[PDB]
Amino acid sequence: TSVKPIFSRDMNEAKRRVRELYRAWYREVPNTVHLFQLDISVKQGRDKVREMFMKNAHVTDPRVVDLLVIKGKMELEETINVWKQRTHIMRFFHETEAPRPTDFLSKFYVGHDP
Amino acid sequence: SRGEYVVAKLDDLVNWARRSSLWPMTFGLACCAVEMMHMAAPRYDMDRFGVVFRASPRQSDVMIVAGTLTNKMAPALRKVYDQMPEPRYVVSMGSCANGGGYYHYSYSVVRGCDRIVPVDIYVPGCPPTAEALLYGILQLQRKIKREKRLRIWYRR
Amino acid sequence: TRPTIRPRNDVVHKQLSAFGQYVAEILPKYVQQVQVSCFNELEIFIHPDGVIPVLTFLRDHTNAQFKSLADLTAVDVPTRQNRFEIVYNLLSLRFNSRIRVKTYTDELTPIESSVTVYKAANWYEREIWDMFGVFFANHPDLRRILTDYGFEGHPFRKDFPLSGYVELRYDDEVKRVVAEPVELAQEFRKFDLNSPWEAFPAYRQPPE
Amino acid sequence: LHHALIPHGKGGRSSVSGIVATVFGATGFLGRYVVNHLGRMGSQVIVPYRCEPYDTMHLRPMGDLGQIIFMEWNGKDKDSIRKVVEHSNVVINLVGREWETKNFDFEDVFVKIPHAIAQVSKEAGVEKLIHISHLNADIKSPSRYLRSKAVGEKEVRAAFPEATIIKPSDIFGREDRFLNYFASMRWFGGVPLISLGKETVKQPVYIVDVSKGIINAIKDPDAKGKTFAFVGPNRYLLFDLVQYIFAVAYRPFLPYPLPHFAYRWVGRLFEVSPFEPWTTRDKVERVHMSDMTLPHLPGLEDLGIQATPLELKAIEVLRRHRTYRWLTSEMEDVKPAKTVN
Amino acid sequence: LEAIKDRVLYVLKLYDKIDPEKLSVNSHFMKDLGLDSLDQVEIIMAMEDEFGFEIPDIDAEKLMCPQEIVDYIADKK
Amino acid sequence: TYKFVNMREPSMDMKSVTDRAAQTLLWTELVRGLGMTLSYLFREPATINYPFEKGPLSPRFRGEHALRRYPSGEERCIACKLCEAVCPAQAITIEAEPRADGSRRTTRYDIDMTKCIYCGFCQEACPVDAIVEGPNFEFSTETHEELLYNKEKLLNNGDKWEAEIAANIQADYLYR
Ligand SMILES: COC1=C(OC)C(=O)C(C/C=C(\C)CC/C=C(/C)CC/C=C(\C)CC/C=C(/C)CC/C=C(\C)CC/C=C(\C)CC/C=C(/C)CC/C=C(/C)CC/C=C(\C)CCC=C(C)C)=C(C)C1=O
Ligand SMILES: CCCCCCCCCCCCCCCCC[C@@H](O)O[C@H](CO[C@H](O)CCCCCCCCCCCCCCC)COP(=O)(O)OCC[N+](C)(C)C
Ligand SMILES: CCCCCCCCCCCCCCCCCC(=O)OC[C@H](COP(=O)(O)OCCN)OC(=O)CCCCCCCCCCCCCCCCC
Ligand SMILES: NC(=O)C1=CN([C@@H]2O[C@H](COP(=O)(O)OP(=O)(O)OC[C@H]3O[C@@H](n4cnc5c(N)ncnc54)[C@H](OP(=O)(O)O)[C@@H]3O)[C@@H](O)[C@H]2O)C=CC1
Ligand SMILES: *P(=O)(O)OCC(C)(C)[C@H](O)C(=O)NCCC(=O)NCCSC(=O)CCCCCCCCCCCCC
Ligand code: SF4
Ligand code: SF4
Ligand code: SF4
Repeated sequence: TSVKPIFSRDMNEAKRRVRELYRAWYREVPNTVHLFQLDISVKQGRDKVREMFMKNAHVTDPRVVDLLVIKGKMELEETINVWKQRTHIMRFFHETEAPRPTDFLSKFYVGHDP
Repeated sequence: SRGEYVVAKLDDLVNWARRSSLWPMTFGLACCAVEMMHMAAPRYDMDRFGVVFRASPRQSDVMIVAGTLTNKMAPALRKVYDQMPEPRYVVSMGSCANGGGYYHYSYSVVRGCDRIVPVDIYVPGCPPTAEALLYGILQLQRKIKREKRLRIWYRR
Repeated sequence: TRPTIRPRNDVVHKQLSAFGQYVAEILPKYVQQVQVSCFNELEIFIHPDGVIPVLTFLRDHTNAQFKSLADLTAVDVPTRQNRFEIVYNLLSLRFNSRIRVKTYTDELTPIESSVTVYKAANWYEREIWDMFGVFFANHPDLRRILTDYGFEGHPFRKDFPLSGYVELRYDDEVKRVVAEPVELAQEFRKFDLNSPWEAFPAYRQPPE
Repeated sequence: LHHALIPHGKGGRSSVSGIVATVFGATGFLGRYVVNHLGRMGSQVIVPYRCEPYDTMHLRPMGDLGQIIFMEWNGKDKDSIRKVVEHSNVVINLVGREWETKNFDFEDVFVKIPHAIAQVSKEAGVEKLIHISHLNADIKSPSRYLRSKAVGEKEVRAAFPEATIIKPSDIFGREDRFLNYFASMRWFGGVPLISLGKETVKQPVYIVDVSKGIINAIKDPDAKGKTFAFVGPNRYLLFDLVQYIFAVAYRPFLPYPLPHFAYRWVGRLFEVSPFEPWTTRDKVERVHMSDMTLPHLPGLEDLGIQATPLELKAIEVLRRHRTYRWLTSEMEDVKPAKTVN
Repeated sequence: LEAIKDRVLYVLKLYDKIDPEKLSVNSHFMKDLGLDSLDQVEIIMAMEDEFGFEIPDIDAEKLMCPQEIVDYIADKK
Repeated sequence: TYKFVNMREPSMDMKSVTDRAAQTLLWTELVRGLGMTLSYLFREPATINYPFEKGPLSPRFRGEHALRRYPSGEERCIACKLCEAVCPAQAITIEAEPRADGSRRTTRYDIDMTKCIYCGFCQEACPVDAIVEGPNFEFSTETHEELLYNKEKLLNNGDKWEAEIAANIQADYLYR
């Protein structure tokens, strides 16, 4: 069934837009670290950008990819315009949450979670 | 002892000045700030007691958290509280500032400004009347009256 | 007299019905349905891509001068294929009337931005996007308006939990506000209030 | 276990962890970090305080409603000690002063108080005792601080045989003494060092690592009566360490050798302050003293903690000491100091 | 062209994911070196950081070999 | 009908022009404002001498909560949970069971005063006049937990304020 495309027509143009947004985020991490006075490294920021891009690597719908890059542009322009604070930028890193157990034995020990 | 008497008199004098000269930061969030204006009004004139609004957090002694504290507002409130120099005090006003209030089970409301800043006085109501807020201010003054910093230091 | 029953206005009902027929005749390509509620409110259901032509007609037409955009919101009905229902409320000062225009969309289908018809549509559509996830194609500045910076999810959706997934606090170790998974000292006690006896026979649906 | 001591929840603010801990010396650097970690877990925290209640306010937001309880305490009053340790299954001891006041000596704060806490906690039936000591705790040490540390460690072990004695090397953090003390010598012209800091080796430890190790010592069941050594991953010469501190602070580094007797007299001059002294003779001795190496004792890797290198967290402490010209300089701009391993 | 080649190789060697032992002027990024789209994008950005000229996205996708890199740089001067 | 707030034009006769010029050069309206402020200076202030003088209130005032008793001493509340059902902010928690003598009485009756919006719905829905909002409003505390009232605290409030609560309910019960 034919559907109205948000952008990108097929998957190739969606991948192109993903690459453009990835370049935009990659060239912004030094500025983000400088302006927000982050105690993280530039390499850490670039790795976090790569990780956040990689968790959506299983998407096979061009419209979902277009919406994802739209929201990525939104949260990039929040970082560039310093609308965000260091609070949110470091919320990206989950620096205060305790490491959740992942093995069956530990999960059995701690509680009733699946 | 002579030194004990001297430090007791000195920190009686110090607590008197801080108690009698309270400068709330000009800071209100929601409907609870209207009762702050009515406490500033001629009926319950707060300027009698030495309580004067100052806009800059640097020139403020008390932060009256009067309104709902949201997730989008918490960093700014913490920032102004930090920029307030010491000694500094906090008076949460209304149900929203005390706990969650009408919006306790909300995705965008902080369930208590004491999750963000150390609160000295809690004023109950929705909104607390101007008299209730004045009672809270006088209770804060009486709490300041009991501080013994020089007396703690002398025996330290 | 019936003091406890709202009086009705057949004159206004007939006028609204006539104007609904008028607009439906003028715009057959987009108008799907026309209704007049028994409390005299005209409601127009159109195709989602007729938004700009229908709104421009209702604004600029001599016999329909709906020069004011009273409101613009959306309604989430998950049981529908197109869950989101965009609603426009227009006010005509020249004829002292109000009209409602309703369209539909889902998560992945954009709706044309009506900032070129009404300037209030800018912030109204920003709020619709922020609270439901509906994307508006040609919007001068489409971004979040009400939620926190970096907030994930659209909270007015029916499937979004009331308390969300994260909550904020100040952590002394990191000297900043932190966001952590929501944890409630008292869980919101859900109440089942609906009575098992039908209240309004006029609205009874066929068993099907 | 009592029915109310069974852990519940997901280890959050509103959860129950089953830990009821009375934290002596909670109104301090390590105290605030430990209390924050306990409250973050969702534990019951009791805070005995002798200071003005205004100085305990930063501990209020660290726990949920009712999870932090503030009660007065003396140190010379075993009645108050029992009152605060009666209902807790964990007792943590971090009481200590780097200087000596009129009423409390190094003997009082490091021998008498820890022994009283350990003895009273044993009578009250407290299950676990955590006691903080110093890495260079030697009975024949040149420092009265460390001699009292050793005597108090022996007394605590005698009074509470099932204790966990933790020996951090030198805790560095935002509110620390170490990095701030080294970075605050800008005002006194140059940096006086004994033997130019060429004969001193130090491996400081991160405050968050120390607090996490304290927390994990409570949860570990096979750490009941043990001794741990909390040290950092890298050992530095004193000269290299101070040079890196000044490089990160972007301050001109002007070291000069000052003989030990002259430095001792200088420390004697600064300890006449009724308030918190800037430096003391014992502080000078401890700064000159090289950190001991104790490979037999367990440590952070044994408690599950990966020690954080100083090169990752130094900018948190030393950015405050920079000027406007260098405030925004990034963490990677300064080459790491030369280590001695 | 030797200057361009040596600058390109020097940039490539600094890349963490690039193995210097397996690196060569004819090494394919995807196949010989085992990288992906984002790694190649980072390599192109690093090359831009070296020669100080803007490489568009469309052209950057046809630069999968260091020889292609030096050819593109030589053509664009 | 409508009116124009500002659509008047000034007369251009010589006398009016000279009057306007005198107003411009001699600050007449500014002197008039000064006179108004001076009048208010010489008026009597509207300030009450709190805490020795209190602002007026009414029998309908909604302040601190209280659980009432019958004149025999029996609690009025019958664990019907109408107040809990009608509470907008879900500030009330109620748990009940049969008592020793078989009475339908509560065992837990909590009100979170930091969650309550003081809307008065609980005392409207009570069919036995058990839960009421008393006249007290000066009950600010220093800690958050002290504002989490329970059944014992509410019963103490009722016993403390019973006389004034009864008088107010007698005064205002014919309007309900
Ligand atoms: C942001 O949302 C908003 C809010 O928020 C939620 C709001 O509320 C409101 C509502 C707004 C309002 C209600 C308006 C604000 C309220 C008001 C009341 C406005 C009124 C303003 C004023 C009255 C101005 C007052 C301001 C100040 C700062 C006054 C404070 C006084 C000082 C700073 C003076 C201190 C300095 C002094 C005293 C100097 C003296 C010191 C010395 C050392 C001198 C002595 C020296 C010596 C040498 C003497 C020694 C001599 C000796 C000992 C010998 C003498 C001989 C002897 C015998 C003794 C709005 C609209 C709002 O939108
Ligand atoms: C200006 C230049 C610098 C000046 C330097 C100091 C000069 C002298 C300072 C003047 C001292 C003024 C003291 C004022 C006393 C307060 C009056 C009295 O009312 O206070 C009572 C007692 O106050 C306290 O107990 C102690 C007050 C200070 C005690 C004096 C300490 C020693 C001062 C003299 C030494 C000055 C030289 C040493 C310093 C330089 C408690 O009242 P309070 O409850 O609140 O009022 C509540 C309001 N009510 C009544 C309506 C309900
Ligand atoms: C006739 C002969 C003369 C008779 C009078 C003689 C004395 C007159 C006053 C002289 C000036 C003050 C002298 C010092 C007063 C004591 C200060 C002190 O020891 O403070 C110690 C203590 C610091 O805190 P601490 O308890 O050590 O704990 C560490 C914090 N985590 O606690 C504090 O620091 C508390 C905070 C306030 C300290 C400063 C104010 C002390 C009182 C000053 C009163 C006069 C003020 C004049 C101001 C200038 C003029 C307008
Ligand atoms: N900090 C470091 O670099 C290192 C510290 N240690 C040890 O770790 C422990 C914690 O250190 P740290 O947090 O830095 O020290 P702090 O000086 O920052 O805190 C000391 C704490 O103990 C209390 N206290 C001190 N003396 C007394 C007393 N006489 N009576 C009652 N309470 C008292 C203080 O309370 P109050 O404010 O009321 O006086 C405060 O809560 C100490 O035992 C210290 O020796 C070990 C190695 C390195
Ligand atoms: P090659 O083309 O083979 O590989 C391409 C990738 C790896 C992207 C995938 O193989 C791929 O093409 N997957 C298909 C689906 C897809 O393309 N998904 C991309 C989604 S866009 C996206 O997820 C945007 C996310 C925005 C990033 C947020 C920024 C967070 C960083 C904050 C900064 C932290 C410190 C500054
Ligand atoms: S407590 Fe009530 S009056 Fe105060 S801010 Fe909240 S809703 Fe408004
Ligand atoms: S006054 Fe309203 S919000 Fe408060 S307990 Fe009663 S019903 Fe609930
Ligand atoms: S409405 Fe009245 S009787 Fe019913 S549960 Fe509430 S207080 Fe008790």
